[PDB]
Amino acid sequence: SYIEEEDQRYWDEVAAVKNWWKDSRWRYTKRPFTAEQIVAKRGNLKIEYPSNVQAKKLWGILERNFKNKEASFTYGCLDPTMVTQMAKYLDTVYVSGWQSSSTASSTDEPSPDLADYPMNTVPNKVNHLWMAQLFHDRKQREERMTTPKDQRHKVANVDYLRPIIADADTGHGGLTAVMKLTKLFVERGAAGIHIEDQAPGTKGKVLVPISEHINRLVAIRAQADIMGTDLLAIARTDSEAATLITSTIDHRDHPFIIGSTNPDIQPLNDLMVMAEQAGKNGAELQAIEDEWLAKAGLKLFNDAVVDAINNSPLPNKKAAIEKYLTQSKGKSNLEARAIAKEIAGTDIYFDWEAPRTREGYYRYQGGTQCAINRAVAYAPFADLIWMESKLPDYKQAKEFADGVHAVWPEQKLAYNLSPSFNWKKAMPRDEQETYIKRLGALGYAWQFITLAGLHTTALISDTFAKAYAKQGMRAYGELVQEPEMANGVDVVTHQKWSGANYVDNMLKMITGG
Amino acid sequence: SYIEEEDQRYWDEVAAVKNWWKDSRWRYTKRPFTAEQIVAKRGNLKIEYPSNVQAKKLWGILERNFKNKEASFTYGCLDPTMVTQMAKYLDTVYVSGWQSSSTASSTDEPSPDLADYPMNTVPNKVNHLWMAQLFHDRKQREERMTTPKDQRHKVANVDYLRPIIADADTGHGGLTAVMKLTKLFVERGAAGIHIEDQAPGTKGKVLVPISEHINRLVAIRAQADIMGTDLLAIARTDSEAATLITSTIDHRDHPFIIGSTNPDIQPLNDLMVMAEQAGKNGAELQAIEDEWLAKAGLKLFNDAVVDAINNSPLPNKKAAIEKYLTQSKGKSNLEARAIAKEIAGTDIYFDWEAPRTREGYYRYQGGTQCAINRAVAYAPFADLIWMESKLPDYKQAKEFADGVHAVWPEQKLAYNLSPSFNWKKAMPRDEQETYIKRLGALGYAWQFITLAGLHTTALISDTFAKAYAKQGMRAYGELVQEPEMANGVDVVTHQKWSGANYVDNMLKMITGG
Amino acid sequence: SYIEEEDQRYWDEVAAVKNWWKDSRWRYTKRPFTAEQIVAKRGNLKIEYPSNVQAKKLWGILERNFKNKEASFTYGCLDPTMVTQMAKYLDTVYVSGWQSSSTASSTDEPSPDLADYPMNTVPNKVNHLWMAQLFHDRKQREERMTTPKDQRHKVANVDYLRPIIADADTGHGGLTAVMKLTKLFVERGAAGIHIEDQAPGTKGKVLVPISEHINRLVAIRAQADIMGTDLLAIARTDSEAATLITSTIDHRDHPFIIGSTNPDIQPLNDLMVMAEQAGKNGAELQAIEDEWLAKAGLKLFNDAVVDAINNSPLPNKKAAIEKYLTQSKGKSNLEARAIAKEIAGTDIYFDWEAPRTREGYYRYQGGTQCAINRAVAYAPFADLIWMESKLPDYKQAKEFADGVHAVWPEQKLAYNLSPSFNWKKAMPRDEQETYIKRLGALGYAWQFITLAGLHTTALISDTFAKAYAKQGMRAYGELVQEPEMANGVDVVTHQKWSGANYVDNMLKMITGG
Repeated sequence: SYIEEEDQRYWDEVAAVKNWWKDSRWRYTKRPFTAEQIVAKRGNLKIEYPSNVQAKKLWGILERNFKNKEASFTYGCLDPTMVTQMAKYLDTVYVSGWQSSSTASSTDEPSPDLADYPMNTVPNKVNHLWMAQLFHDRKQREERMTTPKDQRHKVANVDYLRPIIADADTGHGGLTAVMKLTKLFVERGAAGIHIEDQAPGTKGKVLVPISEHINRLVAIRAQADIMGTDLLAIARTDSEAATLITSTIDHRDHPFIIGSTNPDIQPLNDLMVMAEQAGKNGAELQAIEDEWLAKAGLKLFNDAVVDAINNSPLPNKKAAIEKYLTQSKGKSNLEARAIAKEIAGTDIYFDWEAPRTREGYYRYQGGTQCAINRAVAYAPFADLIWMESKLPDYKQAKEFADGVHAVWPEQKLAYNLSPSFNWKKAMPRDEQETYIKRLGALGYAWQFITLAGLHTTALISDTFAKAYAKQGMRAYGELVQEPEMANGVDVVTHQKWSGANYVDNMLKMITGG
Repeated sequence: SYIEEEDQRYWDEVAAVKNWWKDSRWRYTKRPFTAEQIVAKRGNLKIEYPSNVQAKKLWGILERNFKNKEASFTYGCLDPTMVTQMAKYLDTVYVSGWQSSSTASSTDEPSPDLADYPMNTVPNKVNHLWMAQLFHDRKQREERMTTPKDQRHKVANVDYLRPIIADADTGHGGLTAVMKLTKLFVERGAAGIHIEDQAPGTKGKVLVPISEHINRLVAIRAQADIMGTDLLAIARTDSEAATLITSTIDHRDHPFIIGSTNPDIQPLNDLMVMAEQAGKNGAELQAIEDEWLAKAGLKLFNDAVVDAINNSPLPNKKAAIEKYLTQSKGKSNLEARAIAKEIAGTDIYFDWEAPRTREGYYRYQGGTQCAINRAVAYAPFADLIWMESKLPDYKQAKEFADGVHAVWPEQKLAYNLSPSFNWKKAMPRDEQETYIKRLGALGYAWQFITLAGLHTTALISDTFAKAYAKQGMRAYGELVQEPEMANGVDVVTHQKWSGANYVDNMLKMITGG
Repeated sequence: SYIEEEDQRYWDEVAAVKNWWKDSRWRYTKRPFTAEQIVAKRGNLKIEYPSNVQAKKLWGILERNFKNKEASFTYGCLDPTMVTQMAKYLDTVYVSGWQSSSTASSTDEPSPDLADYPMNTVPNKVNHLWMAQLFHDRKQREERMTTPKDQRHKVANVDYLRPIIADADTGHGGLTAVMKLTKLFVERGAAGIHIEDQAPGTKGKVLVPISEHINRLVAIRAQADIMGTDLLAIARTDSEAATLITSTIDHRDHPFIIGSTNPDIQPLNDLMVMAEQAGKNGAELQAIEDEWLAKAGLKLFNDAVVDAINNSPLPNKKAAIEKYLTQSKGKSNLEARAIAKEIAGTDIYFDWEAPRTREGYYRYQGGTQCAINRAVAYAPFADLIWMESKLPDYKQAKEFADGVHAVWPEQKLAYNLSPSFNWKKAMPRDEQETYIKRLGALGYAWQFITLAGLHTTALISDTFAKAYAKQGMRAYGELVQEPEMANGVDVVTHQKWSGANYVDNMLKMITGG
């Protein structure tokens, strides 16, 4: 009988996933799998994750911004003391892998920004702040509740539960790794996570095929789905600086890979290789590489093929170029290669493997075009898109926005505010106070200053410890105290803030009796 | 043959512990056990802990101060970014259990200052900073070494390896727990640790017998000894605020326990107890306790016994009191009780159990006298002594210093600088800049501002996030940037500081070839 | 408006705790606090813990046993491979602190049975198995679901979700520590936890006042209540072997503390103390202690007072003794002391402090009487009671059962099966096969063989590694293989069991498309 009992259950569990899938949340999400399959990877005990609740907040806050064409910003929170003041003012909290690389490795061994730290490192950072959020919410709700309704109106009401967003890196591995990383993240109170299109352990960026990454975002959703959570996926793309790619394999990456056009020169490897056999220090090598590249004349086929026309006694160029250009939109290389000849008449030479690196990587042409190119593909399996940008440039930002909005006019985008750019000496005050407001009107719903915490911190510690070493207790008072009091910092009141009355009344509660 | 082989080994290992025990380090340390026994708890594989090296630094720096009658200060470091700037200026690093209670629980569940967090919590904080110290020492030593000797003179030479001192709490348990906690601490790069005389899990302080704690310090040394490290033990004492004690048991705690002198009133328990049976909310209870205590007339025997004299038609009081006072110095209660009568003629009434608490604790009289009393006992099995002080008071500090220096003129003391006291509005600028210098001349070799990090942090985050929420990118630049640059903060240079060139050259090293 | 909004919420949250408190689960639980207070320690985000679901299973299975007067047993599971086979046959899983002390310390430093390891050690053991339970439930449910209903009837249906019970030790600290430990435990899938009446860090057992421990059980319930879970509390008691107690303080512990009756001998301390000052190695001390105790004539007042009668030319003893005996049932010592005289006529001498230990502990009289004495008190704030027993003794077990059943006829008890007793050579086969069945009829609903895993393991590894070192690959096959196959062990099929098809179909699910 269990069988008939058992199956119905499966079947009703299914009809529940799907009905869910009907949500306004999913209006833009494309699922390449079925409830039937999702529901089959599920066990007999349904666990409800509380981060889900947070995710529903984000969705909520991110969807008002777009419509209102406004943004919400934040910055990388380093610690609980921090997550604490931030809440008074900002509505999200961001967790950076750069920061955690420098202050939070589960193995406690620090490093420059590389995801050579263990997977859980960031998830763990999320738990770190999530737990304290819930904790400072109990402290406060206690305090309020043990206060005369007629007098609460005066008590604080800081919203400590501000949804968190975390750096998911590359996915820290393969398709399965990605899913584990997701679960971890959905276990420690993450409202949303983000993944890049870089190749794992390559740090001139080395990108990955479009398909592969479309595969991550999907695996990220398959999990969320099993765990039944509305997690926000966020797709970042490293094109605007990328210089390499791992495989010719993706049809859509062809217009962007650099081949060689000197059929008279050796492919690099053997040359480099030989030099390795037969001397050539380190440099020589680099030397020999620098020349070898300045000779090989590299371009993007489409360019090659165009060059070709322009040097042919062929008449009516434009008509030509166009045809080629026009006809070939979206086709494979092997293809374009065909149209080429038919058009031009000869066989343009093009070799995109003689340029490959020591590790066998391909020359790739990064850039806004590259960015929007992937972005647009990513767009269906992602909540927001982020074209990580080297410098705060409004035009680049408008193009990109604009570039993406053509295919998908309802896309939400996120932007990372330059911590390196010299904001004060590189743009007028007005241009500074509104920079975010502005991008926001382009549909940049979420923004953040990645390394803001590391800095605010570093700054203050150098200042203090310095004076301190100079004036002793005077500095504390001057630099530290008056301001604290003067500004009304929570923390000012030591113990209370720690959660003293809370514990207090607690024992009185038990001890009571 | 192994046997004869085996034994000699033991015996030579012994002669090595002892010879070590000869060190100038141990000139003031009293070992109630033998190399023979220490060396028996050791295994066949000798592990050399690198924290030992740090401890030898402290010893070194702490012993110059005393002789020079100067001090070194610090404050509670919260994180690696922090341990980083601090080093430029301060020569030690301190790790507080109050801070870690609020930002670093191995279980990630925060709390007010109680050691209800797991044992490793702080040890782990030590590893946290220790690892990064070694790391920023490699980064820097690399950089220097790959620089023309003729030009290093310009490169930085920050000493990142500044010895760490950690809050060991109570010992987080019993005698064995104490030893485990020690090992953990000696495993993660601790130069010195400190233990208090409070009872574990009682938070009006509840103290512990003098003997018990003399037992911790000893267990702390037994371990250090097995692990063969020069760890610095630091004994703190909670007398100046203590109000309870766990057992009449220690002979030396008698002069300090409060008994009752109203043979006409019930002991509290039953009364409280009954009230528990027969109604009396919560208050009543407290009420009934407040009265019961204001009636029972409590004092310290010696006082009682003195009172007694003063109300006797007995002539020649002073002669009397004195005798009693004089004769009894150091004796047990049961004893004094004897002298009493013989002297006075009656049986003074004194009951130190009718006042005991719900949990069976004894009324105890905290205070400087109490402090120096224990301190002086602790003095033989400890490196420094710390009479944790509520308020920055120079007279209290001189007495205590002075109080301890009588028995032991060569004692090193540590002092905790008040984070709560309103330094700026409570003492003249001169009185502020020298406060430490001064205590230092009393032999307060190590000083620190316990909750300095939490604050410097909190402060800065409220300030930033606030403006930020107001002026966007303008704030970063204004509050954050210019200063950073303006002041020359390490961190300013993002990546370099992360350890980028280091990793860089590393791969070039391998990849090299 | 929020205020009026805010308050109602509190008030409806309250009416929900209480209504819950109405459950058949709580029919025997006594709450010395209010929903009003519980609900005030709660935050604004309700987290539903999935262990709760497990607890509802236990309740369920434990309440059928009692009524049916049957039992369910288990033993200490060491690992996930283990939790795995156990499920095929047993219906609960137990986690021992003795085992985890020897194989699972969060700091990885092993030790004999002492809770000197960090708090989370066991909670963590629970997560360890809980996670894998859910995991082997997904693997299996997948497999079944991707199988023709007409053919599932053949597929396995092992219930991997068997409720877990964990050793909570003493509470690893004070009242707050207890609550943290509880939360941890309720976070990692614990169905029930157990706490003892020993004093933390004393390992001849050193007990704790009845009140203190009644305080733990309560704190354990206060938490469960906030976290809103039906956790099962289980009170263990160390009387039958106890030899000490920390404070005279509990009224009900009086009938059990041993005082002295030789008004002519010194209290121990000073004597021991002196000997410490003035020589007396280690032994002497022990010597001097052994004599000092054999002279001091110790008994339990009530005995003393009785002795007294029997040596009085007082006529009509029985009438006397009785009166005393009868009248005094339940009274304090100070009290009994009163009745005494009035009855007898003299002042019986009795001093229960001259016997106290070096650490100030009291002589206490362990034993079944002691056991039932506490048990009966614990009974109101606990789910099951466990009088930890040295040896499998049915009479002791019937008395105890019986002893407890008088006050509370509906009490559930747990019993720990002796791993040390020589079962095979100490009792007839019949007496062995039914031992559990039998206790079960006394109302011993849950039973377990504490160190069963450690053993089954140890056994097998010595056997294998031995032969192995002797016959190489032959042993594997002989000792290991055939049996595995011969018996049909899950694990036999390597990968499948690992969760291979599960992952497989997973990628096919994504990769699919």
